[PDB]
Amino acid sequence: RTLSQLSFHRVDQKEITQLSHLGQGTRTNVYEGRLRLRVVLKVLDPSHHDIALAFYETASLMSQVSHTHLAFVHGVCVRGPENIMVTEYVEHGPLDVWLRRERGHVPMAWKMVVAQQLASALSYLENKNLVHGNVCGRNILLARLGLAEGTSPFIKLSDPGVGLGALSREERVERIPWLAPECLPSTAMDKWGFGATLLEICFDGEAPLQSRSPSEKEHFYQRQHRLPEPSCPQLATLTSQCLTYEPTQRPSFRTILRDLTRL
Ligand SMILES: CO[C@@]1(c2cccc(-c3cn(C)c4cnc(NC(N)=O)cc34)n2)CCOC1
Repeated sequence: RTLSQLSFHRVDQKEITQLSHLGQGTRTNVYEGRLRLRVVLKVLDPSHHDIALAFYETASLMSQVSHTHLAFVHGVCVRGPENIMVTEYVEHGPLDVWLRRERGHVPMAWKMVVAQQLASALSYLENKNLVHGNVCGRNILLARLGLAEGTSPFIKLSDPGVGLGALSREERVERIPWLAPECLPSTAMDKWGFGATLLEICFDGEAPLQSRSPSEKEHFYQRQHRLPEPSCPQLATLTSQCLTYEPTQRPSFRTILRDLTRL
């Protein structure tokens, strides 16, 4: 343990202060903190080496990319038996939580801005041949709200947490319909994730299949059922192209981004 062949900044525990609990991610508890910067501390549960390795791989890869719409990763701290990823605090938190609270008065124009910013971030990851693997409204963080007159939203995509490759079948099923179908048993999976996230954003933060059970979610992919049409009709062609069960038929993010700018 503590791989020694990945590149990430090692944060000393004397440099971080842990403040309030914010929520949970997959096998993590996340806390507001300070880095002597306003940060978020993502404390991994006591885990087997394989899970910790997938956590450190995310930290290393997200430490070496840069983009206007990607949240910073500052490093990893080992505080006793706890691996803690130190990441950027994004002022207004997860998009899906805010959208549900503000449901009914978030205009379509606002959602198209967000879609375009997200597509831009994924276009960059595609060009670098890097998989995110956890594109969803929860992992879209709002840096600027953009509802007030003369303003516009600004989002940052959070890190994917513990790498998808290390997660259990039951955790993968919990991620339906954001999870690409081929992942239930490549950067193409993030096209599906993006498409599902557009449905979520259009539905003001309510994802399709939310009221279903794990077994029913798994059934949905098993029988290759069709996901719903978005409530922004101008996105219906785009979402249908991304939410295709065959991965090679999904369009590239260069095409997605171009199409969004014309919509
Ligand atoms: C987005 O999923 C996580 C999560 C869950 C619930 C709340 C927040 C969350 C609430 N607030 C106010 C934040 C401010 N900044 C960030 N920053 C970064 N880099 O995620 C996250 C949050 N995060 C779970 C896995 O990781 C974070």
